[PDB]
Amino acid sequence: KKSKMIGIIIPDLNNRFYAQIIDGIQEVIQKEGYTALISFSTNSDVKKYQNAIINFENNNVDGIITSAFTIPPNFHLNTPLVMYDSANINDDIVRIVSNNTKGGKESIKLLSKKIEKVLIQHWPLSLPTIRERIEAMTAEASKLKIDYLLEETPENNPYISAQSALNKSNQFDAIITVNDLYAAEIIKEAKRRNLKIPDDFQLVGYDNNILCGYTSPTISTIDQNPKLIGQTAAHRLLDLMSGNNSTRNSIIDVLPIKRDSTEG
Amino acid sequence: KKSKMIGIIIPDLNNRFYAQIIDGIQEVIQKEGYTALISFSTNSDVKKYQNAIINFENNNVDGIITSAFTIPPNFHLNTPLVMYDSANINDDIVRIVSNNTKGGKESIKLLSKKIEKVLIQHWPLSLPTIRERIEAMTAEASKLKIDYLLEETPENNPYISAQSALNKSNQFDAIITVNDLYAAEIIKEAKRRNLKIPDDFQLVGYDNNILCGYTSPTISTIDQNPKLIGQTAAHRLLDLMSGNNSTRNSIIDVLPIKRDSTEG
Repeated sequence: KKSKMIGIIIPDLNNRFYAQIIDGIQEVIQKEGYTALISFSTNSDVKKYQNAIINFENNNVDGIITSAFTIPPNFHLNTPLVMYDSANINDDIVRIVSNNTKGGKESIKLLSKKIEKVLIQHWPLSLPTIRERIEAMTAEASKLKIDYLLEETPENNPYISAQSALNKSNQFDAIITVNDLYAAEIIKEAKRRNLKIPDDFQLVGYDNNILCGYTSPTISTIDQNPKLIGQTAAHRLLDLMSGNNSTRNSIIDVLPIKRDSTEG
Repeated sequence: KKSKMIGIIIPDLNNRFYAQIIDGIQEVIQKEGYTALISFSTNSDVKKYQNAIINFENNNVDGIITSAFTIPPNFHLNTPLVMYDSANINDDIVRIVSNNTKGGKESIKLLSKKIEKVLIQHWPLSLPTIRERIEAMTAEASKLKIDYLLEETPENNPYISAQSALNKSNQFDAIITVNDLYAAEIIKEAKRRNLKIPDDFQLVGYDNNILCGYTSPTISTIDQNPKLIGQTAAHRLLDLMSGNNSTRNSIIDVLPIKRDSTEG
């Protein structure tokens, strides 16, 4: 019956965000005698996700924890499953949802009351979690009468994104970008151009990656609580494996952290 | 019968070192249809390593890849095994050995010719790989007539190590510490005390973490190519699983990287 194995799918192993989610998962499941059977994805192909899930089932895992992907019409499995890094989707799958809406709202709230124009660089809005974040940003910006420009940026090139940001920086009072690595690249390019942050413009990133406290200026950001996302995914999975049929989503809080990139 | 599962033991996936080692391992084994069964260690208890190994065997894994630990007198295993993050030990266990000797030697060579006294912070020499690194450092320092002070430092406290380093920095021309995170903490503490690097003293880290290129100054360091360490561990394991009984170790080259923290 039970294998005491939990299947886990992780998309980006080198991102400390996913590293911390896995750390949260293992902390909870290993205490209960489970061992993680982990599959690393090469890309976000839904078919590959389904295939990974099928292989987990062939190995008789007792439960599965996977990063989110759009549920296809033919989706099917007979193993308890929890989806993390998900948007607040009200379907039959238990999802661990970071409060992306609060994240976006708080990103705008980190800006000075004197900010009149902000450049918002973002990943494709086709990504549900990003759409939630950006829609909340434009809503709060509108509430505060802060003009903005949305700019979709590449998903794997912080350098190019930083050039685009600096090229138009004199048109903005602040810049909000996709994550802290992208913010770090913006800081590096600003220095190449002899521009100062926050003097010439305020800067806000996302994640609260360890990098934030080591740059100059330090980076203002939003902490996504990845460890808690992981721990919660594990607890919710254990509940499903214990006969709890609830499909309610767990909403994980996000925390705004003010550093020198906004405060000076 | 084969399970097409490979047991892997690692502390976690946060640091670049372990995340990249796993990246290297998974890249090679998934290509061959294997799935990683990963046990995360909470400490360096040899007994816990042995128990983790027994659990993998009870799960019929086809091979095991683990971080290094001192082999106890009663060590016994009937499953192919490869140890990474190992010193160059000539026993019957296949080990993937980073060239710690070269790493230590090149760390001293990163210092400017003007450097006369260096503070060398290191983890306990009871750790074989660190002993190899430090012994190479003192050998090269002696060759170049550079005076030095060896200071054992905490393994889980970059902050405390940074305070110790700065409290006596006035007595040194350069400081070499355990890794780039520790180096970053030193740069941060140096800023708190209105001291500049390399101005007041040069600095060298280890690991070539992503943050090296985003700090001010950028950090000179040693890249031990963890992805290659992982890929090699997987290749050697597949060889053992193929009847190749050689127990010779694989030595992996390192690459010193000069950045602004050692610019004279």
